[PDB]
Amino acid sequence: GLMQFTLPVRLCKEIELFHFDIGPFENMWPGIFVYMVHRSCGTSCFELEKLCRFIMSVKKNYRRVPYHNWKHAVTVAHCMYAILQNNHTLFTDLERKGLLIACLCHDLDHRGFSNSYLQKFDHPLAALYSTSTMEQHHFSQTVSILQLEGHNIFSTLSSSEYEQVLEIIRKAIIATDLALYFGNRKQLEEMYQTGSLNLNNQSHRDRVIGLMMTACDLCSVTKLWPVTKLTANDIYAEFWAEGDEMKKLGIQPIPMMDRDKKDEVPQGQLGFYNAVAIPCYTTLTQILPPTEPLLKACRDNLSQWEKVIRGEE
Ligand SMILES: Cc1cccc(Nc2ncc(-c3cccnc3)c3cccnc23)n1
Ligand SMILES: [Mg+2]
Ligand SMILES: [Zn+2]
Repeated sequence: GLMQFTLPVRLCKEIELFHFDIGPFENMWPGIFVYMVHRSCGTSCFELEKLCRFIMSVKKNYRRVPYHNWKHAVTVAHCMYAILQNNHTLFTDLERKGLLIACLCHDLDHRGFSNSYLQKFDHPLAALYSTSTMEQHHFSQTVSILQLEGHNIFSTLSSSEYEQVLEIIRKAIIATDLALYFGNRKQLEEMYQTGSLNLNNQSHRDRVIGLMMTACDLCSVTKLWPVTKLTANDIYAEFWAEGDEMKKLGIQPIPMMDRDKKDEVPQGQLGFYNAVAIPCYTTLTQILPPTEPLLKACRDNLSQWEKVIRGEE
Protein backbone atom coordinates (compact mmCIF):
# COMPACT_ATOMS: atom_id res chain seq x y z
CA GLY A 1 0.00 0.00 0.00
CA LEU A 2 2.69 2.55 1.11
CA MET A 3 5.18 1.00 -1.44
CA GLN A 4 6.15 3.64 -4.07
CA PHE A 5 8.45 2.86 -7.02
CA THR A 6 11.36 5.40 -7.07
CA LEU A 7 13.77 5.83 -10.01
CA PRO A 8 17.36 7.13 -9.83
CA VAL A 9 17.45 10.97 -9.98
CA ARG A 10 18.30 11.21 -13.75
CA LEU A 11 15.39 8.82 -14.69
CA CYS A 12 13.02 10.45 -12.10
CA LYS A 13 13.52 13.80 -13.99
CA GLU A 14 13.95 12.64 -17.64
CA ILE A 15 10.91 10.22 -17.56
CA GLU A 16 8.63 13.35 -17.45
CA LEU A 17 10.02 14.51 -20.84
CA PHE A 18 8.51 13.31 -24.18
CA HIS A 19 12.00 12.40 -25.58
CA PHE A 20 12.89 9.99 -22.69
CA ASP A 21 14.61 6.74 -23.79
CA ILE A 22 13.86 3.84 -21.32
CA GLY A 23 17.49 2.56 -21.63
CA PRO A 24 19.14 -0.83 -22.39
CA PHE A 25 18.45 -2.43 -18.91
CA GLU A 26 15.41 -4.70 -19.66
CA ASN A 27 14.93 -5.58 -15.93
CA MET A 28 14.17 -1.87 -15.12
CA TRP A 29 11.29 -1.62 -17.72
CA PRO A 30 8.57 -3.26 -15.51
CA GLY A 31 9.42 -0.81 -12.67
CA ILE A 32 9.47 2.17 -15.10
CA PHE A 33 5.94 1.08 -16.23
CA VAL A 34 4.60 0.69 -12.63
CA TYR A 35 6.20 4.11 -11.75
CA MET A 36 4.23 5.67 -14.65
CA VAL A 37 0.92 3.93 -13.66
CA HIS A 38 1.32 5.10 -9.98
CA ARG A 39 2.05 8.77 -10.97
CA SER A 40 -0.49 8.86 -13.88
CA CYS A 41 -3.40 6.97 -12.25
CA GLY A 42 -2.62 6.44 -8.51
CA THR A 43 -0.85 3.87 -6.25
CA SER A 44 -4.36 2.33 -5.70
CA CYS A 45 -5.90 1.85 -9.22
CA PHE A 46 -4.24 -1.64 -9.56
CA GLU A 47 -3.36 -4.30 -6.94
CA LEU A 48 0.50 -4.36 -7.24
CA GLU A 49 0.53 -8.24 -7.05
CA LYS A 50 -1.96 -8.49 -10.03
CA LEU A 51 -0.28 -5.60 -11.97
CA CYS A 52 3.22 -7.20 -11.65
CA ARG A 53 1.83 -10.61 -12.76
CA PHE A 54 -0.01 -8.91 -15.71
CA ILE A 55 3.20 -6.99 -16.78
CA MET A 56 5.35 -10.18 -16.70
CA SER A 57 2.75 -12.21 -18.71
CA VAL A 58 2.55 -9.33 -21.27
CA LYS A 59 6.39 -9.28 -21.51
CA LYS A 60 6.48 -13.09 -22.06
CA ASN A 61 4.00 -12.73 -25.00
CA TYR A 62 6.17 -10.20 -26.94
CA ARG A 63 8.62 -11.98 -29.28
CA ARG A 64 12.40 -11.51 -29.82
CA VAL A 65 11.94 -9.46 -33.04
CA PRO A 66 14.17 -6.45 -33.87
CA TYR A 67 11.52 -3.68 -33.41
CA HIS A 68 7.99 -4.93 -32.48
CA ASN A 69 9.24 -6.16 -29.09
CA TRP A 70 8.83 -5.56 -25.33
CA LYS A 71 11.02 -2.37 -25.49
CA HIS A 72 8.60 -0.90 -28.13
CA ALA A 73 5.63 -1.76 -25.81
CA VAL A 74 7.15 0.17 -22.85
CA THR A 75 8.40 3.02 -25.12
CA VAL A 76 4.82 3.52 -26.50
CA ALA A 77 3.39 3.39 -22.89
CA HIS A 78 5.93 6.09 -21.84
CA CYS A 79 4.83 8.46 -24.69
CA MET A 80 1.18 7.99 -23.53
CA TYR A 81 2.32 8.72 -19.91
CA ALA A 82 3.94 12.04 -21.10
CA ILE A 83 0.73 13.02 -23.02
CA LEU A 84 -1.54 12.19 -20.00
CA GLN A 85 0.75 14.01 -17.49
CA ASN A 86 0.86 17.17 -19.73
CA ASN A 87 -3.02 17.10 -20.12
CA HIS A 88 -3.92 16.31 -16.44
CA THR A 89 -7.62 17.35 -16.34
CA LEU A 90 -8.67 16.32 -19.94
CA PHE A 91 -8.91 12.50 -19.29
CA THR A 92 -11.12 10.40 -16.97
CA ASP A 93 -9.69 8.00 -14.31
CA LEU A 94 -10.79 5.01 -16.51
CA GLU A 95 -9.12 6.50 -19.65
CA ARG A 96 -5.75 6.90 -17.78
CA LYS A 97 -5.93 3.22 -16.54
CA GLY A 98 -7.12 1.96 -19.99
CA LEU A 99 -4.64 3.81 -22.29
CA LEU A 100 -1.37 2.92 -20.40
CA ILE A 101 -2.46 -0.77 -20.49
CA ALA A 102 -3.60 -0.39 -24.17
CA CYS A 103 -0.11 0.95 -25.10
CA LEU A 104 1.73 -1.85 -23.22
CA CYS A 105 -0.44 -4.50 -24.99
CA HIS A 106 -0.88 -2.85 -28.46
CA ASP A 107 1.63 -5.14 -30.35
CA LEU A 108 1.25 -8.36 -28.22
CA ASP A 109 2.66 -11.45 -30.05
CA HIS A 110 3.83 -9.44 -33.12
CA ARG A 111 5.84 -11.64 -35.57
CA GLY A 112 7.66 -8.70 -37.27
CA PHE A 113 5.34 -8.87 -40.35
CA SER A 114 2.77 -6.34 -41.71
CA ASN A 115 -0.97 -7.05 -42.28
CA SER A 116 -0.10 -7.10 -46.08
CA TYR A 117 2.42 -9.97 -45.66
CA LEU A 118 -0.07 -12.04 -43.53
CA GLN A 119 -2.69 -11.65 -46.36
CA LYS A 120 -0.23 -12.55 -49.19
CA PHE A 121 1.11 -15.50 -47.14
CA ASP A 122 -2.56 -16.55 -46.47
CA HIS A 123 -1.81 -16.76 -42.69
CA PRO A 124 -4.73 -18.19 -40.61
CA LEU A 125 -5.01 -14.77 -38.81
CA ALA A 126 -5.88 -13.15 -42.23
CA ALA A 127 -8.90 -15.58 -42.48
CA LEU A 128 -9.98 -14.86 -38.84
CA TYR A 129 -9.56 -10.99 -39.16
CA SER A 130 -9.98 -9.57 -42.71
CA THR A 131 -8.89 -5.97 -41.75
CA SER A 132 -6.61 -4.63 -38.95
CA THR A 133 -5.42 -8.30 -38.81
CA MET A 134 -2.52 -8.05 -36.29
CA GLU A 135 -4.38 -5.35 -34.26
CA GLN A 136 -7.46 -7.62 -33.70
CA HIS A 137 -4.92 -10.35 -32.67
CA HIS A 138 -3.16 -7.89 -30.24
CA PHE A 139 -6.54 -7.10 -28.56
CA SER A 140 -7.47 -10.86 -28.48
CA GLN A 141 -4.08 -11.56 -26.73
CA THR A 142 -4.77 -8.71 -24.23
CA VAL A 143 -8.22 -10.19 -23.25
CA SER A 144 -6.61 -13.72 -23.00
CA ILE A 145 -3.94 -12.44 -20.50
CA LEU A 146 -6.57 -10.45 -18.44
CA GLN A 147 -8.46 -13.83 -18.05
CA LEU A 148 -5.41 -15.74 -16.62
CA GLU A 149 -6.00 -16.45 -12.87
CA GLY A 150 -4.67 -13.53 -10.74
CA HIS A 151 -4.14 -11.36 -13.91
CA ASN A 152 -7.45 -9.37 -13.92
CA ILE A 153 -6.06 -5.93 -12.89
CA PHE A 154 -9.59 -4.45 -13.52
CA SER A 155 -11.31 -6.85 -10.99
CA THR A 156 -12.18 -3.92 -8.58
CA LEU A 157 -13.99 -1.90 -11.37
CA SER A 158 -17.84 -2.01 -11.45
CA SER A 159 -19.37 -4.17 -14.26
CA SER A 160 -20.12 -1.05 -16.44
CA GLU A 161 -16.65 0.51 -15.71
CA TYR A 162 -15.13 -2.89 -16.76
CA GLU A 163 -17.03 -2.93 -20.12
CA GLN A 164 -16.00 0.75 -20.69
CA VAL A 165 -12.23 0.18 -20.07
CA LEU A 166 -12.15 -2.96 -22.34
CA GLU A 167 -13.93 -0.82 -25.01
CA ILE A 168 -11.30 2.00 -24.58
CA ILE A 169 -8.48 -0.62 -24.90
CA ARG A 170 -10.09 -2.29 -27.99
CA LYS A 171 -10.56 1.03 -29.91
CA ALA A 172 -7.05 2.25 -28.80
CA ILE A 173 -5.34 -0.97 -30.06
CA ILE A 174 -7.38 -1.07 -33.35
CA ALA A 175 -6.39 2.64 -33.92
CA THR A 176 -2.65 1.57 -34.05
CA ASP A 177 -3.52 0.10 -37.50
CA LEU A 178 -1.75 2.81 -39.56
CA ALA A 179 -4.16 2.10 -42.51
CA LEU A 180 -6.92 3.67 -40.26
CA TYR A 181 -4.77 6.70 -39.18
CA PHE A 182 -5.02 8.68 -42.50
CA GLY A 183 -8.85 8.94 -42.49
CA ASN A 184 -8.94 9.48 -38.67
CA ARG A 185 -6.54 12.48 -38.82
CA LYS A 186 -8.36 14.00 -41.88
CA GLN A 187 -11.69 13.86 -39.94
CA LEU A 188 -9.99 15.33 -36.81
CA GLU A 189 -8.38 18.08 -39.02
CA GLU A 190 -11.84 19.01 -40.55
CA MET A 191 -13.53 19.01 -37.06
CA TYR A 192 -10.80 21.25 -35.49
CA GLN A 193 -10.84 23.75 -38.47
CA THR A 194 -14.69 24.01 -38.81
CA GLY A 195 -14.76 24.23 -34.94
CA SER A 196 -17.12 21.18 -34.52
CA LEU A 197 -14.52 19.29 -32.33
CA ASN A 198 -16.24 18.46 -28.99
CA LEU A 199 -14.38 16.32 -26.36
CA ASN A 200 -17.80 15.67 -24.61
CA ASN A 201 -18.88 13.84 -27.85
CA GLN A 202 -17.78 10.18 -27.25
CA SER A 203 -17.25 9.54 -31.04
CA HIS A 204 -14.92 12.65 -31.02
CA ARG A 205 -12.97 11.45 -27.89
CA ASP A 206 -12.56 8.04 -29.63
CA ARG A 207 -10.97 9.83 -32.67
CA VAL A 208 -8.64 11.95 -30.41
CA ILE A 209 -7.60 8.80 -28.42
CA GLY A 210 -6.96 7.09 -31.80
CA LEU A 211 -4.58 9.93 -32.83
CA MET A 212 -2.84 9.82 -29.38
CA MET A 213 -2.26 6.05 -30.05
CA THR A 214 -0.77 6.76 -33.54
CA ALA A 215 1.42 9.52 -31.93
CA CYS A 216 2.68 7.19 -29.12
CA ASP A 217 3.17 4.30 -31.61
CA LEU A 218 5.36 6.48 -33.94
CA CYS A 219 7.19 8.15 -30.97
CA SER A 220 10.65 6.80 -32.05
CA VAL A 221 10.61 9.78 -34.55
CA THR A 222 10.29 12.18 -31.52
CA LYS A 223 13.53 11.06 -29.72
CA LEU A 224 17.00 12.70 -29.84
CA TRP A 225 18.55 12.03 -33.30
CA PRO A 226 20.90 9.23 -32.06
CA VAL A 227 17.91 7.22 -30.62
CA THR A 228 15.79 7.83 -33.80
CA LYS A 229 18.70 6.89 -36.14
CA LEU A 230 19.53 3.65 -34.18
CA THR A 231 15.82 2.65 -33.75
CA ALA A 232 15.37 3.24 -37.55
CA ASN A 233 17.87 0.31 -38.06
CA ASP A 234 15.65 -2.01 -35.94
CA ILE A 235 12.42 -1.13 -37.86
CA TYR A 236 14.30 -1.60 -41.23
CA ALA A 237 15.71 -5.01 -40.04
CA GLU A 238 12.03 -6.19 -39.87
CA PHE A 239 11.08 -4.47 -43.19
CA TRP A 240 14.00 -6.19 -45.03
CA ALA A 241 13.14 -9.66 -43.54
CA GLU A 242 9.50 -9.11 -44.71
CA GLY A 243 10.91 -8.12 -48.14
CA ASP A 244 12.98 -11.37 -48.24
CA GLU A 245 9.78 -13.36 -47.37
CA MET A 246 7.85 -11.47 -50.12
CA LYS A 247 10.61 -12.54 -52.63
CA LYS A 248 10.17 -16.17 -51.33
CA LEU A 249 6.41 -15.91 -52.22
CA GLY A 250 7.52 -14.80 -55.77
CA ILE A 251 6.54 -11.12 -55.11
CA GLN A 252 8.88 -8.09 -55.58
CA PRO A 253 8.47 -6.14 -52.31
CA ILE A 254 7.99 -2.32 -52.12
CA PRO A 255 11.43 -0.57 -52.09
CA MET A 256 10.96 0.25 -48.32
CA MET A 257 11.21 -3.57 -47.63
CA ASP A 258 13.93 -4.40 -50.27
CA ARG A 259 17.41 -4.71 -48.66
CA ASP A 260 18.91 -4.26 -52.20
CA LYS A 261 17.43 -0.66 -52.23
CA LYS A 262 19.11 0.31 -48.87
CA ASP A 263 20.37 3.51 -50.70
CA GLU A 264 16.68 4.75 -50.90
CA VAL A 265 16.06 4.71 -47.05
CA PRO A 266 16.87 8.44 -46.48
CA GLN A 267 14.30 9.56 -49.15
CA GLY A 268 11.84 6.90 -47.81
CA GLN A 269 12.12 8.58 -44.33
CA LEU A 270 11.38 12.08 -45.81
CA GLY A 271 8.15 10.62 -47.32
CA PHE A 272 7.24 8.98 -43.98
CA TYR A 273 7.86 12.20 -41.93
CA ASN A 274 5.93 14.35 -44.51
CA ALA A 275 3.00 11.87 -45.18
CA VAL A 276 2.59 10.30 -41.67
CA ALA A 277 4.59 11.66 -38.67
CA ILE A 278 4.55 15.51 -39.11
CA PRO A 279 0.80 15.62 -39.97
CA CYS A 280 0.10 13.29 -36.95
CA TYR A 281 1.89 15.50 -34.34
CA THR A 282 0.59 18.76 -36.03
CA THR A 283 -3.08 17.66 -35.62
CA LEU A 284 -2.23 16.31 -32.11
CA THR A 285 -0.63 19.71 -31.13
CA GLN A 286 -3.72 21.63 -32.45
CA ILE A 287 -6.07 19.42 -30.32
CA LEU A 288 -3.69 19.08 -27.27
CA PRO A 289 -1.34 22.10 -27.19
CA PRO A 290 1.03 20.73 -24.47
CA THR A 291 2.13 17.85 -26.89
CA GLU A 292 4.00 20.49 -29.03
CA PRO A 293 7.41 19.05 -27.92
CA LEU A 294 6.58 15.85 -29.94
CA LEU A 295 6.02 17.98 -33.14
CA LYS A 296 9.24 20.02 -32.48
CA ALA A 297 11.37 16.82 -31.96
CA CYS A 298 9.77 15.27 -35.10
CA ARG A 299 10.69 18.37 -37.20
CA ASP A 300 14.30 18.22 -35.81
CA ASN A 301 14.57 14.54 -36.95
CA LEU A 302 13.11 15.43 -40.43
CA SER A 303 15.93 18.03 -40.70
CA GLN A 304 18.54 15.37 -39.67
CA TRP A 305 17.29 13.00 -42.49
CA GLU A 306 17.56 15.98 -44.92
CA LYS A 307 21.23 16.39 -43.76
CA VAL A 308 21.82 12.61 -44.42
CA ILE A 309 20.57 13.06 -48.07
CA ARG A 310 22.79 16.20 -48.54
CA GLY A 311 25.77 13.92 -47.58
CA GLU A 312 26.40 16.10 -44.43
CA GLU A 313 26.10 12.71 -42.55
C1 LIG B 1 5.62 5.27 -46.11
C2 LIG B 1 6.90 4.79 -45.44
C3 LIG B 1 8.13 4.84 -46.09
C4 LIG B 1 9.27 4.40 -45.41
C5 LIG B 1 9.14 3.90 -44.10
C6 LIG B 1 7.88 3.87 -43.49
N1 LIG B 1 7.65 3.35 -42.19
C7 LIG B 1 8.38 3.65 -41.05
N2 LIG B 1 9.59 4.15 -41.16
C8 LIG B 1 10.32 4.48 -40.11
C9 LIG B 1 9.89 4.32 -38.79
C10 LIG B 1 10.85 4.67 -37.67
C11 LIG B 1 10.94 3.84 -36.54
C12 LIG B 1 11.87 4.17 -35.55
C13 LIG B 1 12.71 5.27 -35.71
N3 LIG B 1 12.65 6.01 -36.79
C14 LIG B 1 11.76 5.75 -37.76
C15 LIG B 1 8.56 3.74 -38.60
C16 LIG B 1 7.99 3.50 -37.33
C17 LIG B 1 6.73 2.94 -37.28
C18 LIG B 1 6.03 2.64 -38.45
N4 LIG B 1 6.56 2.88 -39.63
C19 LIG B 1 7.79 3.41 -39.76
N5 LIG B 1 6.82 4.31 -44.20
MG1 LIG C 1 1.13 -2.60 -34.36
ZN1 LIG D 1 3.46 -0.49 -32.23
